[PDB]
Amino acid sequence: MGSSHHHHHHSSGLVPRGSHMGRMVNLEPDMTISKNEMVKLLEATQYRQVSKMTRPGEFTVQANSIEMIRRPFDFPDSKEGQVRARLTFDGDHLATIVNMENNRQFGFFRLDPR
Repeated sequence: MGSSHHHHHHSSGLVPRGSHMGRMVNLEPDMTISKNEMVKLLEATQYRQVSKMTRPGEFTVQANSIEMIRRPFDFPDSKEGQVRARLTFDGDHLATIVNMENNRQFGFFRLDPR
């Protein structure tokens, strides 16, 4: 058990408010994204937010960004080494991504949804 955030009140009959799944992965700065869009990124890095992360298959969603560590994934379209990426929101919408190792700018971080 690590970073166990409780208070999971399921919306039994989520008719109002609208659809809120969001599941979207294509990291491309100046995109309008959420923990719920990147959620898939997070399901992709197969992780859940941490106070602090560093291992393959993590991320952090806390303040202005959704960070991440690409665990080795065996996808035909995506199979590489680990990367710490900084998905920084202009508040509501992702503005930039930064390679947290070099602190260089992104503008492409592509995942393979699943």
